[PDB]
Amino acid sequence: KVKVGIIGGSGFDDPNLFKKVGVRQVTTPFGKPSDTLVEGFVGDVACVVLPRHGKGHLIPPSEVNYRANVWALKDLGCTHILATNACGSLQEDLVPGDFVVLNQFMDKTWGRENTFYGSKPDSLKGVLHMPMAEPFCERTRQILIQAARNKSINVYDKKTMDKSACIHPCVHAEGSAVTINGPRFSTRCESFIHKAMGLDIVNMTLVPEVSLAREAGLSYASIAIVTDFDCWKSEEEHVCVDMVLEQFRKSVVHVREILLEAVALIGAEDWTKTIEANKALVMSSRQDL
Amino acid sequence: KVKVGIIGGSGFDDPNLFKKVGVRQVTTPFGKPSDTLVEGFVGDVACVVLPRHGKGHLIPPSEVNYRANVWALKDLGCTHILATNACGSLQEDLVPGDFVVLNQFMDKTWGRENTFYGSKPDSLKGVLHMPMAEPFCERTRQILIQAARNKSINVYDKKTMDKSACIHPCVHAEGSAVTINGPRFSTRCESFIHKAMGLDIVNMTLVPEVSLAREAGLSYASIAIVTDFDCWKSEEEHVCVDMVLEQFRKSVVHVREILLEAVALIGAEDWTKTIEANKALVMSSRQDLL
Amino acid sequence: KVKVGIIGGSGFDDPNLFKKVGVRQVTTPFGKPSDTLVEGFVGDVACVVLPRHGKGHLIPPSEVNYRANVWALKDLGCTHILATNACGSLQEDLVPGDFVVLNQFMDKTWGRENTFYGSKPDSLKGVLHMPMAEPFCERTRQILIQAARNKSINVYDKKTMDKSACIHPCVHAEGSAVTINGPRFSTRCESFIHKAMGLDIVNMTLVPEVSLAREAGLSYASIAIVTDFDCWKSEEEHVCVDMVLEQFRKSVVHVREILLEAVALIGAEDWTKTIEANKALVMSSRQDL
Ligand SMILES: Nc1ncnc2[nH]cnc12
Ligand SMILES: Nc1ncnc2[nH]cnc12
Ligand SMILES: Nc1ncnc2[nH]cnc12
Repeated sequence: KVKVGIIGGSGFDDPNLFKKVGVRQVTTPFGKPSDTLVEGFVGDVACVVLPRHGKGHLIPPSEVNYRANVWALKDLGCTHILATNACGSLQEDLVPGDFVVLNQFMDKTWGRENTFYGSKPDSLKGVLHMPMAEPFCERTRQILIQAARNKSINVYDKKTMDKSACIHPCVHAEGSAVTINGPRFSTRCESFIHKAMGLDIVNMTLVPEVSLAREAGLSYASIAIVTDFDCWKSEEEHVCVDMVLEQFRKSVVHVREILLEAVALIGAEDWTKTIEANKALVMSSRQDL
Repeated sequence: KVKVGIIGGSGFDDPNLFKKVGVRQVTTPFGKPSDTLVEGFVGDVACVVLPRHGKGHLIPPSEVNYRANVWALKDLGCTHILATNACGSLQEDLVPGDFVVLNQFMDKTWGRENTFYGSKPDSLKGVLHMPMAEPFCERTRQILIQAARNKSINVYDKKTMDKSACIHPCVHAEGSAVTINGPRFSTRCESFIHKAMGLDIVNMTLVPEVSLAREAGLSYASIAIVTDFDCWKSEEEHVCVDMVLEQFRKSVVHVREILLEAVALIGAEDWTKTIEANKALVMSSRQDLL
Repeated sequence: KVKVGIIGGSGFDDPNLFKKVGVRQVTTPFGKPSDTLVEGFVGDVACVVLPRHGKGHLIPPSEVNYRANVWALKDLGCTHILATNACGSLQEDLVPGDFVVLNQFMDKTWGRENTFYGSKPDSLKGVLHMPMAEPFCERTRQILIQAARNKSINVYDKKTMDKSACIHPCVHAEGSAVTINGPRFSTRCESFIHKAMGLDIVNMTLVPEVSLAREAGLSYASIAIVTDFDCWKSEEEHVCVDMVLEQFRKSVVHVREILLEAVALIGAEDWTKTIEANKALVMSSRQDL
């Protein structure tokens, strides 16, 4: 029994992926979600849509209640979460218009509530140390990639394909993301430092959303939308809000295609053991037990 | 017309740049500034002076209300902000006594209020994503450098001069700064890591002051005072409070000379377009309005 | 007169080093310590034991009241603190079972109270900028190392020895630690990034414990217990709670042996000048004065 939650970020404040059947305003032990949750179906698969920054985009990346958002989806019966993340490219072969199915990240966030467990009154009791070597649900990752293939969107795998075979616009089959706290964009100094470390893209919204999803025993995968080259290139042109929004509008049609096709693909498989494994991993990470 | 705000940090708790014409204690949407603001004139140019840590230096770098300080300067009508920052050198050619007109930074601060905008009652409403590729006002940067030339202080530009032209004490025409949260100084491990990343100096007070200045639509430039070699050199001697204060007292006369001349140079030019551009950049970065 | 406090972390919530002669529950100007402080003797040397995470390990690394723990030990009259820290290795020469007498660290923590001094009501008045070039008490470090020698445990000093002399299990005479906030473990991306920076181990509990100890004028030394290779090696296996606890159980007998000998060796020497130097360093770091 699968149900897919969808979290839309920058340039995707109103995903609008289906005819809305119902609307839930929920509360969690960790506070209220960013907005009301919109429910509907993709085929026979139940689906929930939630704007990360609220309908009017009034909530900045660092102030988003990631716990409430993830836990609200969990309470509504979601087994999977597909998320969108606008980003800047730190590499030549990743160009505006491309998408990246992330498989790795580096965390530079702070001051965000990043765990459901702890000793404070507003947390679940216990100490939870989750393994995060491969922080995403690999099965869900491959579904996003396969969804791109089915909708005739180019896929580039750096490990099996030459760079001359990278056909833009394309969905990159892997990549690492540095997550900064924001709300400001990076300096040129920080950009080149991130490049030197071999990172692929830079964003503000991936962490702790990906971490909390695993804590919730949910299968999570991110589709990163490349909207710019950050600021490591020429003055014409470095990243700004207008640039991010402009490119995202150009790419949003392919984003909806991939997501809708992904939800259908997830509902076409059995996830019994994977869900078992997701829950068992959480229990085995409790050190207080 | 222009009005230049001046913020003094470590070793500069009492700038004393002029005779006070007025004295102001203001409230701000983000709290109280570090201390009373001092109003006056440098020649015919209006100025406002504000110590970053208070006159008694009781407020540590991580607890300074950068929001209130910058916003207070904005409300009083400041168009520019000149700021001083004590720092340790991570490079051979930057030695104690030198100064750096920074052009870049890397942020390693945390737990500081770094933006005026958000969804909390403690902030203005909206979501602001400012560009920070070149985080300083370039025109104001060049004025600091020119001010040093006018006061017969050596100026070293690594991009146009050979290393032989690096004569100390000198003002470096460019440089990057890593801003650590403090209050402790860095370990040797951290020092060499910052050094390997290619950073020029390390400080505790630059960020988020520079970021907030741009958010407020102000032209901001920093002059960093190199007081030590951090701790990547010999045990005699590694950075400590006494070392920092000792060098800063030796360097404070050149600092005041540069600032006063810079204020005069600012008042000699027209800034209508730059100020317009600064303000328009704010509104164009409001994603909630877009 | 010396008094050695011992802070036990992961895999060492119950050090059990001596017969309980007394117990203190205290309230400190910065709040309550993690647990009751147990008092006794190692030979003729006064000793105090305090579990960093509480007896039931209910307090996560980021929520530990390091200020209260250190200050409570200071108020009992402790002159020294010996601490244990579970960690993952980032380098080939450091394998599970090895111990490391740390001499350096890189801080990547956030949201932790890392100083006793400030302008907030819950802090001591003043501005304290402590030198931290070599953050540990060197005399106390050498005692930990000598304690290992006394117990016929291999000691590997990479500065005076060859790579062929690195015989496992061994106590490394030096090492650098990156301290992450947790509670999650690192991603492979982060693991390789830390590795490329030349760091030896990764942990969650060293900072700000070491920093506050120096602020309090106490001699502090950490012995790190390598329980895994983090996640930069083979998929079978990467770090998890079960792996950490399993290896620590295999090492705990030797950890206790070293600590007991260390406490005795401390009490056998005169620390009058060192103690004065510890106090003087704090006073010289007050910028407000
Ligand atoms: N360059 C960038 N940095 C951070 N977040 C972004 N979102 C889109 N582009 C971005
Ligand atoms: N080495 C240093 N690190 C941080 N802040 C400083 N201020 C002066 N010297 C410094
Ligand atoms: N790999 C690891 N990372 C962080 N803390 C740890 N404690 C034990 N192993 C660890």
